[PDB]
Amino acid sequence: MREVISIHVGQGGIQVGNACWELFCLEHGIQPDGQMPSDKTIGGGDDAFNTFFSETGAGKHVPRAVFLDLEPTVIDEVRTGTYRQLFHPEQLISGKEDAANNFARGHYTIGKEIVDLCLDRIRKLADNCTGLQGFLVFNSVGGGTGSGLGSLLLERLSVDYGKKSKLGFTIYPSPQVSTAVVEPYNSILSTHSLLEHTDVAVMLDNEAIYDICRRNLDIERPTYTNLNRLIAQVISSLTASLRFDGALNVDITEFQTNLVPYPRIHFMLSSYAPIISAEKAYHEQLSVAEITNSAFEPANMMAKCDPRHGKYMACSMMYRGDVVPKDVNASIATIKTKRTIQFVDWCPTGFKVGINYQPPTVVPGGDLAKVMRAVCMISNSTAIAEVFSRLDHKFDLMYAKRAFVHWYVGEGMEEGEFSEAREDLAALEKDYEEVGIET
Amino acid sequence: MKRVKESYFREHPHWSDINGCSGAKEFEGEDLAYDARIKYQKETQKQWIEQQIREKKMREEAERNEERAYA
Amino acid sequence: KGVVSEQQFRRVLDVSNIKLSEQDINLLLSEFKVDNIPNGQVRYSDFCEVIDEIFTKKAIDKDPLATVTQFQPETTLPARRYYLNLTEEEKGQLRHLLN
Amino acid sequence: SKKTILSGFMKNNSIVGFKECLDSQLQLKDSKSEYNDKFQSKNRIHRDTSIFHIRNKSQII
Amino acid sequence: NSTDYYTWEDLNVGININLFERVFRIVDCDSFTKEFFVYMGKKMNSPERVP
Amino acid sequence: MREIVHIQGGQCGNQIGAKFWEVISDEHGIDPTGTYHGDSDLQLERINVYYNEATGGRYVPRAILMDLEPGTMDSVRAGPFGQLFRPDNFVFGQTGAGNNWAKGHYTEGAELIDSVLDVVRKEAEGCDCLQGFQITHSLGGGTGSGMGTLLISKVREEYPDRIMETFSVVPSPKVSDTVVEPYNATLSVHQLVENADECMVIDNEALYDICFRTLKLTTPTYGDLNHLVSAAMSGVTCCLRFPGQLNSDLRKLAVNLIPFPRLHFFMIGFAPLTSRGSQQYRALTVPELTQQMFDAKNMMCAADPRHGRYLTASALFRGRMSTKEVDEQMLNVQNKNSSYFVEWIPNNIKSSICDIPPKGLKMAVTFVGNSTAIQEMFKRVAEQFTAMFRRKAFLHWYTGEGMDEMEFTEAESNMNDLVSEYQQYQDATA
Ligand SMILES: Nc1nc2c(ncn2[C@@H]2O[C@H](COP(=O)(O)OP(=O)(O)OP(=O)(O)O)[C@@H](O)[C@H]2O)c(=O)[nH]1
Ligand SMILES: Nc1nc2c(ncn2[C@@H]2O[C@H](COP(=O)(O)OP(=O)(O)OP(=O)(O)O)[C@@H](O)[C@H]2O)c(=O)[nH]1
Ligand SMILES: Nc1nc2c(ncn2[C@@H]2O[C@H](COP(=O)(O)OP(=O)(O)O)[C@@H](O)[C@H]2O)c(=O)[nH]1
Ligand SMILES: [Mg+2]
Ligand SMILES: [Mg+2]
Repeated sequence: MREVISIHVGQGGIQVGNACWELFCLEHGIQPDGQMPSDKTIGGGDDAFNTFFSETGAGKHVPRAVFLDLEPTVIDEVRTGTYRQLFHPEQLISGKEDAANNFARGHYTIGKEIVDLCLDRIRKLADNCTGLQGFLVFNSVGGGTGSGLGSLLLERLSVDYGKKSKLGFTIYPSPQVSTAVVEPYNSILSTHSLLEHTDVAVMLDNEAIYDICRRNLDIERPTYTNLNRLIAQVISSLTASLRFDGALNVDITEFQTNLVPYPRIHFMLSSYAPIISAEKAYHEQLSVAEITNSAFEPANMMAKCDPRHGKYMACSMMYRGDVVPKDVNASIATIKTKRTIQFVDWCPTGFKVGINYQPPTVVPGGDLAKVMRAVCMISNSTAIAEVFSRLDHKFDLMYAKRAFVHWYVGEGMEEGEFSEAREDLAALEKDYEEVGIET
Repeated sequence: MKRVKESYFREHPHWSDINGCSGAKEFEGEDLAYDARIKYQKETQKQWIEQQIREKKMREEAERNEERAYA
Repeated sequence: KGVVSEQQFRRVLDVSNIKLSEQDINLLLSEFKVDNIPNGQVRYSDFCEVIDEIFTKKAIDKDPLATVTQFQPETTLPARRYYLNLTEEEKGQLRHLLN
Repeated sequence: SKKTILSGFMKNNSIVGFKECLDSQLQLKDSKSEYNDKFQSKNRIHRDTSIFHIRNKSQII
Repeated sequence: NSTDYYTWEDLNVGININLFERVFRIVDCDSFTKEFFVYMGKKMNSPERVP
Repeated sequence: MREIVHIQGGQCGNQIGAKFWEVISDEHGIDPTGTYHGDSDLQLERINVYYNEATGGRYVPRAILMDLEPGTMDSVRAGPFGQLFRPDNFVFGQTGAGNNWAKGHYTEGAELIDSVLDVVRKEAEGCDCLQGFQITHSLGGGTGSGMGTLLISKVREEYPDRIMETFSVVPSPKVSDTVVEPYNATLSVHQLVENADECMVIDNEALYDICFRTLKLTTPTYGDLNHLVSAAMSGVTCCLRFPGQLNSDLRKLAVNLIPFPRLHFFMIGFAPLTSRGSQQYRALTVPELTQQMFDAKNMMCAADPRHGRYLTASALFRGRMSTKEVDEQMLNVQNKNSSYFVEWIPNNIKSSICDIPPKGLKMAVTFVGNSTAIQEMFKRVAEQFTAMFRRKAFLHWYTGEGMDEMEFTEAESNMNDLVSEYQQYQDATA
């Protein structure tokens, strides 16, 4: 009687969303065609497929997702590949004309011809489930379609459904390496809409993972196919407690209750460990005490933000594997002793500990090698003031002469909209500093 | 390190072995196994003599096969 | 405990509307009454189970192979136990008149 | 095959130090409570007058 | 409340397993079960339909 | 009634006890697993002294095992009778001292006293009427003697009235086995005289001395040397557990072997001990036992008893024997050797009898006598210590762990004073 609806919007969401299903598809013995083999069943417990799947009565199952994108090329690939049989035919709603990175294009002019259909599909899936806990929304900020569509859909959802929880796994632009040239413009606008309409949104900047890949896996030739997979494991970690047995579980509703001190400050960055290739994964014990060390190592943080420049508000750091509770006690204590991790004055203890037993699975053809214990951390720290710091500064340079502005004013949006985003981002800058001042 | 042996040859006696020994009459130190042990050991030593010499020449002949072939 | 007074045993039979003969009443006591010269402490544990064996075969678990009795008009049929079967010596004359 | 078999479903759901206490301390009859040892022993009009004092140092307990 | 544990060589079709004093009658074998037994080398018993 | 506990520390102390509990165990018939199978009723009348009771009837020696290195106590268990010791009593650290007295008395030994002393205070308190403590330790190892002596000092401050026994093994100078021995012995010996009530000296050189030439065993091993000491140590408390003609507990022996407070160093031995090849020529009669118990070679201390004069001596015969032939034979040895015996204390020998002989033997005796010959041992240890100290060689170890050089001088003086004062009587005349 627990479920979650997955929404993928934009190519960044779709490609990563594509990745998140192979991990989910394997984790319950469902082949690409969707039919469970009558032989070689590995299923522990029952209803496990219910958290993300719905039964068709006899045989196969269906995924609980709705893919949105105006560019047919990205969507058309899936319907001709090896997972064609999986998705429901009339939920891959897509258009004809590309957004063209004009944030207004996907939010005032071109988007309005598809948003109506998208919500209606959402109505159908809402009734099928019973007590929906929340939605998972994936999108890449650096694109108008992801930024434009994301804001429109979220605002409609916040009024259509109400108090239900929603999570956004975005991908923000990097400090120095960025593919597009207009990414700073759509970043400021997006956070304006997503600050007032989402519960928990994490940071997944591309540049950091490139460092994440190099140090451990020892691979100098990474591509987005490897990149997305790593996000798949973290996706699995955050939901390990909703479809498996455990000793001390966590519900999705127990995230807006331990990780957001105030309504405004709800940006958190993750970190994963261990990620050790098959060539070296079997020469160390991987103790619970040592693994958590890699969790807080500054370099392995999910995003390119050094935690050492700020405070640590609260870390609801999760476990999966062969962890005994007594060992976890020794791991939490050791972290507090170290002087390089310093917390806030008004949060004596900032850990919400979780445990699940089903060990991580191995996706064939990938890079990850099998392990016993894995800990995924969703940590909120004052260091996040930096990421917004640089983004605001970049916006200032380009709008002084207001270059690139005239490609937007022709999309029907008023001129004053651009300046308004600065109030939201700038005002957010003054709030973090106020949270950290010792009293 | 630990001490799990009284000497290099005899393990500590079976618990049923020490029936007397309450008074200093039974000691297991009088040996009377000394003569027997030496006789068996000396023969075994010769065995490693022969075994190692055979390997050594086998190495030499193969080594000398290296030179003869060079010719 | 597992034992009730012998007289209280008579109480249930009279109240239960099930009628029994005096010599039969002796039969139950000889088989169930606690082995003692005086009276008192008649244990119903053995009696209750066996008599109730015709309802549902209590304690069926722990023996999957066994299957409970179905019981039918043929269950009260054994109530016909009687010395009238002597006619079975030769029922032919009974057959002749009947046909 | 000494400590590699570790599994989360085995470590957590297997009590360690709280299983039945080893034997030689279970030697007690739950049915025998006090007021039953002597008062309910039986009693007898004639007692067995025999007494004995074994010629060995009585064990101290 | 014991200290002896099962080894897969104990389960089999047609025999009684003890599980919390409740008696189980494992009757049918899935398709994938048979091969592993034949691979390891312990005999397998003939099936019968469940009454 | 008047039982005694055991506190054995250090390796050499550990091994010695490793068999001692095996020795007495076979005496009372205690099986290795803790169940009783003894034959005579008397084998259980006075078991309370060394053994304690537990539910289920199994018997546990009330000993304390202590060391700073895992090897000593992780091994003694694997041998016969290794399971009798209670698991709780074991107390062991994680580092080891490495023969450095400093490591054993200030840094590691002292830090570990809190746990060890706690067990002793719990075990001793359980007694009805305690008699005292007996300590076995070796003086050649820093970690052993280091915290070994510190335990003695702490005990005396809270149990002033219970006797205190200690059997120290000091290194003879002929067979050398440790290089830092002089520092350990001289400083350690200083603590024992001030605190310990009684200590019987034992020297390895004698053990070999006894082994080759009287037991004629072809190849001795460390086990054999342990055996003789254990048997002798059982004799000192022999009659405390059994009835006899003249019962004599430990306090009784003290009252007849310590003329003055500061001369409390004895030397002991055992007899008879006949060779496997000689037991058919010797005759077992009381006269034979007396002569051998005084023969110089038999004494466990390398110092020949004949180089000085006796001050006190005690003999605890075993088995049934005519008290005539104990007194007369004992009087025999004190009139034909008037030169070796002090004069101002007449009839300077004690006598005792126990009614239960060692299993498999008929007559035996154990000796305890304070002789001026022990003056020799202190001189040899003292001579080496001064030689090594004039150059401060090997002194950097101890001076770097909070210990100053003044303490060494104080240790030398008191030890130096003992040798001279200890001989103020062997020249003294009435
Ligand atoms: N992590 C990850 N990010 C990607 C991937 N592909 C593109 N991105 C991010 O997406 C940003 C640009 O947007 P796109 O992914 O091209 O697509 P979009 O944002 O939805 O906009 P449109 O392409 O017009 O639909 C880049 O800055 C990248 O950071 C990917 O495969 N993995
Ligand atoms: N005639 C005789 N004298 C004995 C006997 N036992 C001991 N003695 C005398 O006791 C003396 C030895 O010391 P004891 O008087 O016995 O000392 P004790 O009897 O133990 O007295 P306490 O030590 O105070 O308990 C010897 O000189 C004997 O004269 C005995 O059995 N017969
Ligand atoms: N009686 C006896 N003494 C021994 C034996 N083995 C070693 N020793 C003595 O123990 C001394 C070494 O003591 P050590 O192990 O260093 O004590 P520690 O400092 O507490 O570790 C040596 O001088 C030996 O004389 C043995 O088997 N029997
Ligand atoms: Mg596009
Ligand atoms: Mg007396």
